[PDB]
Amino acid sequence: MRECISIHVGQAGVQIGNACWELYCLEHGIQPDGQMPDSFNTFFSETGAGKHVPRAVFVDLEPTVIDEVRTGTYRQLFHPEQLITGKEDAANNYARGHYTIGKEIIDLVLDRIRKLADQCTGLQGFLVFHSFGGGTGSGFTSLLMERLSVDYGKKSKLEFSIYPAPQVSTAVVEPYNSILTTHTTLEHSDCAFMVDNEAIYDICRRNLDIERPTYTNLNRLISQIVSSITASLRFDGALNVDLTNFQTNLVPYPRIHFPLATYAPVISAEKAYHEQLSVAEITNACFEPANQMVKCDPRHGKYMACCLLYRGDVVPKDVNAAIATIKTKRSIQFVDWCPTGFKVGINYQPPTVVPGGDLAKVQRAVCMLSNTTAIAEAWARLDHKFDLMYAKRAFVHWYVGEGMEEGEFSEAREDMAALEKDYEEVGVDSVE
Amino acid sequence: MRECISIHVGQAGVQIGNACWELYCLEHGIQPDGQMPDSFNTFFSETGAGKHVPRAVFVDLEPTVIDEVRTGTYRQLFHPEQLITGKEDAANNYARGHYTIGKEIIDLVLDRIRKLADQCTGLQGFLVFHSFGGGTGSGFTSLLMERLSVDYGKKSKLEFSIYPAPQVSTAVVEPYNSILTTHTTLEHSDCAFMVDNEAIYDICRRNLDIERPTYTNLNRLISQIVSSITASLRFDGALNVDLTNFQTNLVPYPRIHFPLATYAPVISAEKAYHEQLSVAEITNACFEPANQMVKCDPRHGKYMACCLLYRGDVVPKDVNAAIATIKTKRSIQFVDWCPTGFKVGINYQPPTVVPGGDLAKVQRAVCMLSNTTAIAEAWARLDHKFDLMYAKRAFVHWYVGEGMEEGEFSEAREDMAALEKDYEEVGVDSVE
Amino acid sequence: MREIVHIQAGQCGNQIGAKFWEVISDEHGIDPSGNYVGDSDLQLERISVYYNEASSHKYVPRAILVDLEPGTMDSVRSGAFGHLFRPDNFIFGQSGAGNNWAKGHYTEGAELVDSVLDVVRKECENCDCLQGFQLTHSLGGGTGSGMGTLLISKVREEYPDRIMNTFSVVPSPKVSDTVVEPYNATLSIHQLVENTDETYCIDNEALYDICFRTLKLATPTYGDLNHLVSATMSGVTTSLRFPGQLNADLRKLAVNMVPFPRLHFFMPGFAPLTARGSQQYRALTVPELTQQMFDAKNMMAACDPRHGRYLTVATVFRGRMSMKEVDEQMLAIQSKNSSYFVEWIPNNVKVAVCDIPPRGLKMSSTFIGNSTAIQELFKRISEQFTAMFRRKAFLHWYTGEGMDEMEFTEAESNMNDLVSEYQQYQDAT
Ligand SMILES: Nc1nc2c(ncn2[C@@H]2O[C@H](COP(=O)(O)OP(=O)(O)OP(=O)(O)O)[C@@H](O)[C@H]2O)c(=O)[nH]1
Ligand SMILES: Nc1nc2c(ncn2[C@@H]2O[C@H](COP(=O)(O)OP(=O)(O)OP(=O)(O)O)[C@@H](O)[C@H]2O)c(=O)[nH]1
Ligand SMILES: Nc1nc2c(ncn2[C@@H]2O[C@H](COP(=O)(O)OP(=O)(O)OP(=O)(O)O)[C@@H](O)[C@H]2O)c(=O)[nH]1
Ligand SMILES: [Mg+2]
Ligand SMILES: [Mg+2]
Ligand SMILES: [Mg+2]
Repeated sequence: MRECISIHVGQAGVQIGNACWELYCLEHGIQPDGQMPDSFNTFFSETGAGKHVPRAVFVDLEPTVIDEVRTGTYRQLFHPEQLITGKEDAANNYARGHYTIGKEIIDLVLDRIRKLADQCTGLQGFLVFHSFGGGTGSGFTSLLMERLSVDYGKKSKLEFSIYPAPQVSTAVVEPYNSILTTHTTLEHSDCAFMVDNEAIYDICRRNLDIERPTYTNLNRLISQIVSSITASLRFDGALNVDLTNFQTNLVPYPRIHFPLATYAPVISAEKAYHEQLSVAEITNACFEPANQMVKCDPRHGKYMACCLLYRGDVVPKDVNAAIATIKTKRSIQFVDWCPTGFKVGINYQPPTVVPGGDLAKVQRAVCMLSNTTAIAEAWARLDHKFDLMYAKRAFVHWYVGEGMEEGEFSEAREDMAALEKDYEEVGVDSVE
Repeated sequence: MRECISIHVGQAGVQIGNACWELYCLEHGIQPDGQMPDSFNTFFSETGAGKHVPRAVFVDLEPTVIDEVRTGTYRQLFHPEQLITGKEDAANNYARGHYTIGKEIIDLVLDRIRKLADQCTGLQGFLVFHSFGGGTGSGFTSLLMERLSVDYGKKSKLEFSIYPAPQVSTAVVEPYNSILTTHTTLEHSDCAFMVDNEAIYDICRRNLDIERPTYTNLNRLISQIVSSITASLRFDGALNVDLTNFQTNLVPYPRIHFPLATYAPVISAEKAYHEQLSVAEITNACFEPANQMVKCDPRHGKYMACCLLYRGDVVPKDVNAAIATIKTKRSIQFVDWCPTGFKVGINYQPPTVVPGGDLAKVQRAVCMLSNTTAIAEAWARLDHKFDLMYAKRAFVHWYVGEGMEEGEFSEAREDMAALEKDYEEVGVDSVE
Repeated sequence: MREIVHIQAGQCGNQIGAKFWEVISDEHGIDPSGNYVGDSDLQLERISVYYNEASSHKYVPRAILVDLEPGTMDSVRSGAFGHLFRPDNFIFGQSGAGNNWAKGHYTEGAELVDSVLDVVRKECENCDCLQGFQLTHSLGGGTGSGMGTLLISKVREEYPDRIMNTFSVVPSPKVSDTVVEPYNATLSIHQLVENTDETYCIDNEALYDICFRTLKLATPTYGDLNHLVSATMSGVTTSLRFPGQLNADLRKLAVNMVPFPRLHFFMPGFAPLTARGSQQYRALTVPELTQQMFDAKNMMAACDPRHGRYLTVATVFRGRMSMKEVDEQMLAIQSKNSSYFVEWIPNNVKVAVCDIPPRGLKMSSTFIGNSTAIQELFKRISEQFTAMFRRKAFLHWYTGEGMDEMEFTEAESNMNDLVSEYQQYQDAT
């Protein structure tokens, strides 16, 4: 009745999806064999038997990760129809993943998407998971998003983009991939969620006391975020909320749709006690900049819009009191022309702890989605890097030989500057 | 509804807090695990479970003492959030603890303080425990008190300062630390309690017959003093009293707020019998200069103000009779311009003996807080020492290289002289 | 945290370090193989400050052994308690300075200083928080003095913030093992007053006196003296590696004992000292230890404190005790020795108490005295040098190794300035 499909590009996308579907299975009490020893109708379809399968699509050019998924514990769960594999990865080259190699299987992915869509009736939207550094990520995301937006006129489209960290990088040509893919996705993405690895590293080390965190833990956190986002659809609440509500409440202007996510509470198992976890307490934890999942201090900007999804046993009266108190603060400042920048959603289902995980089970949790102007600053940094790596025309020859024009780089930089200018200009106050 | 938070600087502060929270747990019947197989609402917050945690903050630069606390019996009780540790101790150098090292964690301590304050609603005041000899003590006390007084305009602030003994010293540069920290705290401290180790040594040896007392026993005594001070808030009495009452009744002038504490009864367990412990008897015991916890004979000065807190089964009629008799005495002389220098408070809860301790349980106890002019003399001695150690400009180079000016020493000495002059001048009588 | 890096120069320094690391391993219950088999978590909680845990739960001493001759290093590798050392640490040349300070500071030192500094920087980056360095060497041998001065100069030029400790065996007044040691002693002392934070002058004369008389031993070998000095050092640092009712660290001692930057030379003293039979004939009292620490015969520096005054005094106690008792001892001893302290410093005793005793005994005490009498010592050395510089005897070796007479002139001038400062501040009222 209300279905939403998933797409995973690149190794980051695949691992994030592993965590996400793991979490969803844990939620709806689903065995790795599709059995459950309605609720699940949104994400799981049901075969003739009592077995269920997830409406998921996995795509990559390197078959190693998909082979790991097939040989992983969640083997029997997936439908081997969707586990699309290529031959050679884009190799951190947007040109390969957007002009040369992605063409080989773009048709196959589109066909699988259409077949899944035709068997669904309450199609809500697309959850695209993909990094930015990897050429697979940028190229295939650009291609697939363009194709889908061409096909379906107006349907929800959500991305969970792994924004490259300011200093902690892994690749070398990350500015190029990021700039190209952002210039592309600026026109197609309904609403994209920036997430950085460095911020999650900081959060896990300081708050969860894990001195050496692995990618698994970051994937756990992002899966928690996604589950809390969709819990309003997947369950009932005193005040539910849909994705169209989000896009209506968080997009004052058609271009500015790049919020960031934050989650709470996050405390070690040994620290489950020693605090009562007030709704005001978790509110403060959310709004504390040390918990925001993108390396930007909001105190340098204004929250243009904020949304809070609570799950568990919550009461709107105290929630409203805490929010009103938050508004009374000074450093948390919004635009003058926006009188109220808060949307509230409540769900009765508390989150469930991941077995073998690192967090501790709680009775109330809150996810925050904030669209502010501080995030604008982040873009500038990347442009900075790009400019240097573009001043010497370094690494350009790979893309040139792959069928790309320098004018594309110039125009992408211009579009990034235009977006940053729009962000800053909206950040200003109104006359009279 | 009425909450008051604690801060502990330096090893002396930490050990004193160990004793204090031990005593409070013994009072409210609190297991080391926050269970109690309202009253406790003032000092203990309660988690979702039946577990309670103390609104305490521990700060030090040497991690050894905090590690001992963590490995001590009271491990599970504390919240590991507050046990702030540094790397290198101030090392009896006020400059290190006030300009160089304290900056590293001052923000963290302030953040913890603010978070604790926001979860409290009846915030009463701050109980700062810190010695003077240790550079950690002086430097961090100055810094933190300045920050808190800057933040909160008018709230109660209490210190329990370990004044350096006249002859029995442990460090060498104690005059410098003491002078600097006193010049600082003169403007911020609402009310500070002088306590000396030598006086407590004398009291334990002579009255409790303990020939070789350890620091533990002194900590027990000071914990008893603090518990008797707050028993009026933590319980009901025929005539209760609050901290604001104390500051109104003991501060004739804005600068003179340096009282000293005395406690009674103090008798060995084998001497529990052989005396009936009259209210007049314990009154005489309190007013006897051999029991005052600061090395100053009050017979060389005048009591400007006196306050008596009784706990246990007491009756105001005989209390008043004993006090009136005390007034009739000669050597106990006050200022001519003050007609009555007594405040009285009564609580129904008798003190409870510390298990494994040295004292004997009683049914009535009395704490005395006296603001007199004899204590003024003490300051002079320190100045004396300082002058000598400043005449040769000894040890100055450490502070100079740490970012301090000799003019600071000169101005601190001048301010100490000004305070002593004010004390003596108020000590005089009035014209006509 | 607060890890301390140990450096040893000179043959005497190497022997002292061997015995000292033996003592440390015994204290922490560390076998010669480097594995911990102890029973007290206290040892493991602060083991990092002196050791590094390699995988498979092995422990290695954070020490560096330096010389220019292979004999001493070969001996160390030969005997037991040598395996646990990191075999790459043994930096050594082939010639040996040979009591020529110019060789140990200009020619030979310039060859191995590179490797030494490389290993030092590696160790520095390996540790979490650096507290300071403790150095072991001599002042007579050219190796010890020259290379120690060179390393101290370079390190201080690389770490102006860290604290530096040196345990320099000052040559004895009466007995002299060499012929030319005044020259190198003067030069090394010049460099020390230049770039050191504290120097623990020690003489073999005083150690021999103590071993022969107090311990009642007619045959004192170098092993015994080295064991004594090792016990002194362990007692100095044990306030860091163990809890105590009143703890101290190197920074606190540095602040307390140095009123003025130049006067930073101390003398140590240890208690108790009992023979094999004379042990159960005495009560182990804090007063007993206090009175043992204060007397001429029990000072490891050949200089009567009665001839001068104590600028500062520090005391570190081990084993359980009551603070009040120690306070009474300090007040009584200051009362009776009112003529033995500077007037312009009231309460010149710096007390610290640990909570772990020295092996099989019940309590112990270490005394660190910064006095003025030591200048007399220096005086004598200068006089020796003075005579040996009047005829410029043996000068040609240093002259042909690059040094000039102006160097000796400046060194003697600086030493005389230091002695004058010490005497003047003794006379300060
Ligand atoms: N959040 C998160 N991000 C990851 C994780 N693993 C990798 N990433 C990010 O994702 C990127 C991985 O590159 P991909 O997008 O998968 O590129 P690819 O699939 O290897 O294809 P090529 O670009 O041709 O190499 C890296 O730059 C990482 O920053 C993960 O486990 N969690
Ligand atoms: N009342 C009481 N006082 C103590 C006790 N232990 C130590 N003190 C006093 O507190 C001081 C301890 O120094 P601190 O203030 O802790 O200084 P620190 O933490 O060591 O930091 P540094 O100043 O850099 O050395 C000593 O001078 C003692 O006089 C105790 O158990 N009870
Ligand atoms: N206290 C003590 N001193 C020692 C011991 N062994 C040697 N010494 C002293 O240390 C000095 C040894 O000379 P080093 O400084 O090591 O010089 P070196 O390494 O032999 O190199 P050269 O100077 O060229 O001979 C001698 O002068 C002795 O006075 C010892 O066991 N204990
Ligand atoms: Mg790839
Ligand atoms: Mg300290
Ligand atoms: Mg040699």
